Amino acid sequence: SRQRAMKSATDNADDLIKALTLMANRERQAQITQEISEIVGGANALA
Amino acid sequence: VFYLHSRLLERCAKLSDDLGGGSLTGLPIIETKANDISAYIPTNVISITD
Amino acid sequence: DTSGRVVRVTGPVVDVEFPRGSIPELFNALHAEITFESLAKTLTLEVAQHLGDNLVRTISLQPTDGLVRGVEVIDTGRSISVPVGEGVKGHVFNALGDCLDEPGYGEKFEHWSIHRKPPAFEELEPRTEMLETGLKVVDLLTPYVRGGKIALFGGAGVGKTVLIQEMINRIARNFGGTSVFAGVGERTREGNDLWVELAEANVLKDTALVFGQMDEPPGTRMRVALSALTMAEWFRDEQGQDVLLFIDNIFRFTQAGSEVSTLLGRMPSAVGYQPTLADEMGELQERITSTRGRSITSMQAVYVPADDYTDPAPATTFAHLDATTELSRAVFSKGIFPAVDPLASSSTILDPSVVGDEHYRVAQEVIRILQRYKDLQDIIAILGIDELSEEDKQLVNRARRIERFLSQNMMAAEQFTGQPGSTVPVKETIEAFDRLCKGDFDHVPEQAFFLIGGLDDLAKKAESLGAKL
Amino acid sequence: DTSGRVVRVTGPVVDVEFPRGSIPELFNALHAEITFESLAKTLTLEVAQHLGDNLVRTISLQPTDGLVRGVEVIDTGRSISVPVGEGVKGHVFNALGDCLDEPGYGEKFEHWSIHRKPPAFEELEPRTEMLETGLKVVDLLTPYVRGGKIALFGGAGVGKTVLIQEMINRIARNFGGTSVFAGVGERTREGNDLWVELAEANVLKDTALVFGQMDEPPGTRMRVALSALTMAEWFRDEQGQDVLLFIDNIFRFTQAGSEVSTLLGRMPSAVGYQPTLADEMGELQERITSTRGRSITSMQAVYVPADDYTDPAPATTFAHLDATTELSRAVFSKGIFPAVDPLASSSTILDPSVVGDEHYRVAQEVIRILQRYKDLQDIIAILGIDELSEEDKQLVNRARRIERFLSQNMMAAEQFTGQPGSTVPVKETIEAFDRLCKGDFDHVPEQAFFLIGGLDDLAKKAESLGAKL
Amino acid sequence: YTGSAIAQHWMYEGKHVLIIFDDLTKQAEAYRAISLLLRRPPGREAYPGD
Ligand SMILES: Nc1ncnc2c1ncn2[C@@H]1O[C@H](COP(=O)(O)OP(=O)(O)O)[C@@H](O)[C@H]1O
Ligand SMILES: Nc1ncnc2c1ncn2[C@@H]1O[C@H](COP(=O)(O)OP(=O)(O)O)[C@@H](O)[C@H]1O
Ligand SMILES: [Mg+2]
Ligand SMILES: [Mg+2]
Repeated sequence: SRQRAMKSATDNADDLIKALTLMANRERQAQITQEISEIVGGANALA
Repeated sequence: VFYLHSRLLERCAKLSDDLGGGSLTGLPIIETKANDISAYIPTNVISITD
Repeated sequence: DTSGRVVRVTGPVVDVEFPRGSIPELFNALHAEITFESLAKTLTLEVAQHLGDNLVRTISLQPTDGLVRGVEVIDTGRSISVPVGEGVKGHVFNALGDCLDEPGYGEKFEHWSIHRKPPAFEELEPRTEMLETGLKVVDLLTPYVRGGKIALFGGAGVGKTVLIQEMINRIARNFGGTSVFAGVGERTREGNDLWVELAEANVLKDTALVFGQMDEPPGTRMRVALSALTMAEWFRDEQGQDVLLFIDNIFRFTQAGSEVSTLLGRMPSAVGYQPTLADEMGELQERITSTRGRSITSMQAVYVPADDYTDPAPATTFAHLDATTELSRAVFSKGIFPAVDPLASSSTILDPSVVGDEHYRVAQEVIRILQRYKDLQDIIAILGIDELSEEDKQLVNRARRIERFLSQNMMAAEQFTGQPGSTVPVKETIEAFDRLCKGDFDHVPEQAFFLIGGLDDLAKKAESLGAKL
Repeated sequence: DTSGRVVRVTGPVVDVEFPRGSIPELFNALHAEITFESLAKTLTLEVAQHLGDNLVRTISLQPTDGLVRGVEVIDTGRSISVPVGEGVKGHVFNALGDCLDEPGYGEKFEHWSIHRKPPAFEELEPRTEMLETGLKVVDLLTPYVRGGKIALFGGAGVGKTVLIQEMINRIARNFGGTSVFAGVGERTREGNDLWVELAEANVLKDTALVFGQMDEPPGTRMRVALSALTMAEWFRDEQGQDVLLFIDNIFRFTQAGSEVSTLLGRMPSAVGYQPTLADEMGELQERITSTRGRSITSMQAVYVPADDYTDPAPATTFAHLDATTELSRAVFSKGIFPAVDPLASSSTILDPSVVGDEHYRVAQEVIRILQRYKDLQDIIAILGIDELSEEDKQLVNRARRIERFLSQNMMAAEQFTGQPGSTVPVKETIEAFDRLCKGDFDHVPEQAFFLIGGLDDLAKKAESLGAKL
Repeated sequence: YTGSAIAQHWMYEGKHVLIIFDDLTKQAEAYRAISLLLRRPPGREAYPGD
């Protein structure tokens, strides 16, 4: 039972790592886009 | 915006005995979003108050 | 005549037009008048940029509420000057050099300009002498430097002001030289508390206080650090005796420069900061230094915005320092004080050649145990302390006891806990932490290590719990 | 000559020059003519900004495809006006007030401007009367207010429109007053569906429908809510009998305002919304209110962009409501309908002084159990329920049964599942959830709590699965 | 829009039409390109507000 349960928990942690990495890459891209929006907004306000 | 909130809140003070000894206590309220206590205006106001 | 004329007024930034041949130099102080009786004053305007066509963009040091476009602007012919000499000790000054303690005091002193070049490279020499404080965590993991640069990093509300007041208590009270404190864009309640507390401790007579607080416009918050730095530079270069410089939230200086950046016509940098962030920080931080034979021990509080240590401002402040004590809100939330992060803090003199083999070895073992505990915390949270090795459980117990023994009852924190403070010598600190690392106190509970002094307090609090060292 | 002249055409925004002294006021309607016989029409332009040099920037309510520069613009001298009175009940209107059901109808009615000021502060009064719907989760955790403001937040496809239709079915059918529906930036197919469904249910004779839908220029989608609100305000102030107001996606009003602001050449705020976001939202929402003795029960759907509840539009909408039902995609994926988030939803009358001590206690215990279940989702996600304490296993089983029992077979859901809807009285809901929290149904499987009504349905489904209450 | 007009002409003649848009994501990206080249301020994911 412990072997089966640990295989299950390993698969679950794998799927959780995958979903969390997807969310982290989304947040990374969003941060870069938002920072560029602020920089270009300031530069266009000054132009 | 920091200057806005900081000059608003710095006028809440305990005066000296020569100035009457009066007081102005301040309770600013800040609404965070998704528990993000580390946003712009939240972190501005947290560093102003006592 | 040679007078100017206000043309544009946009908040703290004022444009002024002068006649040909009478354009003021960069950084000159100019005087304008506000005659509205409720706000009558004399505005000081620092020339920031030469705009062309005889225009000049200046930053105001007072609020421009009530300023009329077209009024006369007088060029004083020099930069902002502050009083210097032995007479500034014992008094509270403005960013302009006006005494608040006693208005009119120092008007006839010698006056130095607040704008200087740093010392020449052939005058600098590395400082590697340990400054002992009495705090276990600072003495062990981030030993301070005599005549070196020390910083307190931290987010909003962790320990910075309490820790810098603690260091004013520990280092500046029995000190034999001059102290200069710069309140830079901080709270006025804390400035008044510091003034009163230095007055009672009979240490104000050796201290010069320069305050520009949060309620000031960004020009004052930009220039107050330069004013206090000029006083400290006079005490270093002319009097020549052992200055102590405290700057509360040097970050505010930087922040002030970003409040006027876009109004000065500068395209914004990455995280909303001015493009000249590192350059202004460098031209300021390189004057805060010891030359050969002329010591300035500096201690700065550095605000870490939004607890993000990757923020550009603290990330570029990091490179100007000899010792950095880094305070975490994660340590703060656990109730450990001072809320020092032992794994993120550093010191350049934490070296076997400076502090000794035993000091260095004990520090390294403490750091290794705390790092292993940080690595195991996630497993302990999810799977529990039971699925760890016997060696790992031993290390976790030792690490909890170590991280609680790094805390201390501080002299400046009695107002928060009611318990008086403690001073621990560095040899006692090293020996106690060597015993903790070897495991000589694995039977004492986790408490009785919390907010105590040395080994005698450890014994007392352990026996008050029913234990024996 | 007092007519205007088209100077610029930037999408649905038009610049119009007028003679000096004949500049129309803000919000005034103007008429231009498109004569391209494939697209021939009369453009209604709403004055938005005074640009200077006798120029005016207006927003078009019709698409400007085919508009030439220099054409004549006629100032009507007043704002957009909609028909009001009893005659608007049973009919469908534009944002301009044109009857689509029967063109030409209501042209001789009284006409009211769609730009009103909100009621004076002295005429406002708090509403703390519970509106019982018959939904378990709504009646228990977010009780609605008679004469108050209810909103349904949700992402794409979580059931906001089905819940609006459910609330129409429940409240507006047995309703003794007037109902107004505003389709704002939604599907036209849904407008046709609602028209036919209200005609079949004999409710249309009491309802006034105003539609500006997805295929309209942003001016129409920005002003249709004002038109429907003007009709509702007539029914409130000039008759005083219990108005109902349903607004599908006020977020589409916000989004159309953002598009217009971009077209008007304004500086964008954060994300990309207009700088006047909260100001427009407040101007619109403060008119949607009950005054003293005059009731309007509001019912708005609020779209949440990209499932982001920190988006500025829903975030600024949150502060205008007395009851908020938040629909989660996490709840929606489990199949629970309505997909209400019990921990994020709220109501200002969930207070012992309004609903009672037993109602409040049962609701608080349900919320505590669900919060404790949510705090364990990481451990349960990796390891399952087998590692928890006995307290936590018991709580997790009770919480699973509680979260399935908050679902319900709705009357609006019969078009999807063929299963009829159920109504549960709030006393029965309180009793049932009390018995669930105490653990009277710990033996009943997780199913048999799913998509049912009261305790009788629970018993029947439990014994159809094999258990007994 | 070209395909939709070709389809709508038939639809309004009483016929039944089925239109497929292989990718509206690529049309959205092309419109985002056009709007950024027109210097219009973007929003979420740098997409236009419309
Ligand atoms: N060593 C300490 N012991 C007990 N309490 C402390 C200690 N350091 C800080 N605190 C508490 O935490 C707060 C931190 O304030 P402070 O560190 O001065 O703020 P900042 O870091 O923003 O200057 C203090 O008000 C105090 O109540
Ligand atoms: N109570 C329900 N029971 C079953 N299916 C539902 C229920 N509510 C919504 N749905 C399904 O989800 C869809 C949600 O549509 P809609 O309410 O327009 O979504 P939105 O939340 O975006 O407004 C319905 O068309 C239907 O397919
Ligand atoms: Mg501080
Ligand atoms: Mg919908």
